[PDB]
Amino acid sequence: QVQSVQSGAEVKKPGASVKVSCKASGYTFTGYYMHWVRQAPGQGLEWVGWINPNSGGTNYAQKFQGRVTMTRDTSISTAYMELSRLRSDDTAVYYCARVSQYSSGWYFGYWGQGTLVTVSSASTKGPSVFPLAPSSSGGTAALGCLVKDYFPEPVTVSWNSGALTSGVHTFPAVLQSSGLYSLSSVVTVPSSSLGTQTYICNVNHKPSNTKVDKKVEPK
Amino acid sequence: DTITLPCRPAPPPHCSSNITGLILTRQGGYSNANTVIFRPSGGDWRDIARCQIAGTVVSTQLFLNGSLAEEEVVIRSENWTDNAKSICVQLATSVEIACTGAGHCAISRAKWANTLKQIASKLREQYGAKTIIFKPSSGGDPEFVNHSFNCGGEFFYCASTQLFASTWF
Amino acid sequence: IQMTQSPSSLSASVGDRVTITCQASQDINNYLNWYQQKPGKAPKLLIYDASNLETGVPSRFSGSGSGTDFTFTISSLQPEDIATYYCQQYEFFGGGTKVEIKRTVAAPSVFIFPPSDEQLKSGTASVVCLLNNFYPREAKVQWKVDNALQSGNSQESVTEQDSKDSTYSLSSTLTLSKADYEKHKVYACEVTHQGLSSPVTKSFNRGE
Ligand SMILES: *[C@@H]1O[C@H](CO)[C@@H](O)[C@H](O)[C@H]1NC(C)=O
Ligand SMILES: *[C@@H]1O[C@H](CO)[C@@H](O)[C@H](O)[C@H]1NC(C)=O
Ligand SMILES: *[C@@H]1O[C@H](CO)[C@@H](O)[C@H](O)[C@H]1NC(C)=O
Repeated sequence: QVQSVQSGAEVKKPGASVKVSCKASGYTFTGYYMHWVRQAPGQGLEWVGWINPNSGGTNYAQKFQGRVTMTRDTSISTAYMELSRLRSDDTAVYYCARVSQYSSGWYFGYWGQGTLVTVSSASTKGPSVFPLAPSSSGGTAALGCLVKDYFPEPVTVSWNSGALTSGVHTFPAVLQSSGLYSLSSVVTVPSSSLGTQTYICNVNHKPSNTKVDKKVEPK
Repeated sequence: DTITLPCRPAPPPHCSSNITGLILTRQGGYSNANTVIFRPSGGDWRDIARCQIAGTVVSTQLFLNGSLAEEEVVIRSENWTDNAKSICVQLATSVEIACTGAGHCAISRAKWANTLKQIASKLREQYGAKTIIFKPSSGGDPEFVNHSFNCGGEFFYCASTQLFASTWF
Repeated sequence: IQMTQSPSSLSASVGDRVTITCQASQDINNYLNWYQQKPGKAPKLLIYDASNLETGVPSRFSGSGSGTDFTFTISSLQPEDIATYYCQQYEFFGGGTKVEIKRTVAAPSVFIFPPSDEQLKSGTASVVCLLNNFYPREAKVQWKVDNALQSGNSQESVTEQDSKDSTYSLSSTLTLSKADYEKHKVYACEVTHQGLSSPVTKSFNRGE
């Protein structure tokens, strides 16, 4: 299968630099220009620049002129992008794409799978779990767990050791100003089951080798 | 005053040529304020061959001993809106580039600024009444990041950084 | 080049005719490309040069336009066409148009959670507001501390559309220090939504 494979997701401190690879699988660069397009978590697509694989010449967007550098390795058919002096605004998914050199227009094809680059001043930290105790809506009560201050993604949250999966709404994590992630995992259960059913959230954070089980009790 | 280009190795004085044109690349992305940016070409030998204004001398960035224009300088491109398509410049008055032999080739600063202003005026025709800015090469292999040319069983590499560092309103 | 792609989002049922418009500010002739990006994947080219169809794309997709006004149309929406669509011309992309699923209006069930003492021992207090299973996503959460409007200390999170009831869920977190949490007594999150006649408030007093 002809495709463009990229390097894994990376986390960098603000002010550092990240180098992303884009290796051609099943094709060579000699007939195309390689472009890089980034996409912030909820934003649109932004073009960074292209590189000529025969000459190494480049044309970066003026937004990144002084801080981005594109290279290529013809012997292994791999394009590189290194972004220097990283800032929090640079957190995005970075794609590479193929554009024909002989084409009259730019038709982005054979995109990479994407590379998530996260800029944050935090170090690997295990998450602290706090319960969201149910309290005095109708026949259904709401309870959850608060997973605060961890880095990096992801964390897996199960309820009752994986037995409770109906009505669970685990929200996407949010990067805080401290540089740490925080999410909430909630589940709606009948008010009758409170006091007669034990609810435990099981949080797993593989980057820090931390597993935390928190039992959520009412009043 | 003159503009000095460090070369390697040292070109003998008999390798002095006439700059009869150059090849450019327009910088893309969302531009700021009233500026359009141009650099030495980021393409390969395909972009130089598309010009068909060069002579017997193989050369990057600058065309040496090539074809001159009739009256005024004239520019071409397959597509003015495609920054991946290089801009071919054909001068009308050639600029003399004379090498001393000690590793530095020289160019008249006044006559180079004279031709750059003619280039910037012709570029404003294709992109509107804007500020034209020339900047050094974005990078690449030594053959294309430098002004490279062959001369009598040799091949020199001259940094053209001092040639592209002006602004034109 | 400025790319204005509208609308930003739209909701349609299965089988309806979806029409997305991208209009440029300058004459780009017939060359305009349309990409489809499903969540978590890379963009995929569907329409090139306004009207032509890339190989392998179903015939329900179509596009038209020339000069500055362009339209992208899906004749019969399918369960595999929900995505965000972008128009692209050289290095410039459109803002994008996310395709969503239309269901009946659903009011959110609102809950509030005071910070647990286990967190109070850490020196920080997080108050969590919940809006469970509602439609449409367009909602507004306001945090009120001592009946005073709060700003800059709230963080919102929206779940992706549910595959079952096609609704959304919302979590707003208010983070204060312990020293600041112990001062003011009353905490409330007010919510405004289409499914609510009047704005709904859930509140609690610290220490009750
Ligand atoms: C250009 O022509 C002159 C005049 O014949 C010659 O001396 C010079 O070497 C030529 N330049 C190159 C690079 O061959
Ligand atoms: C370059 O052009 C000048 C006139 O501008 C002419 O005298 C000269 O012979 C040409 N060639 C060289 C190598 O100087
Ligand atoms: C550039 O190419 C596109 C696509 O082929 C075409 O629509 C457009 O008119 C071209 N522009 C110029 C100035 O040739």
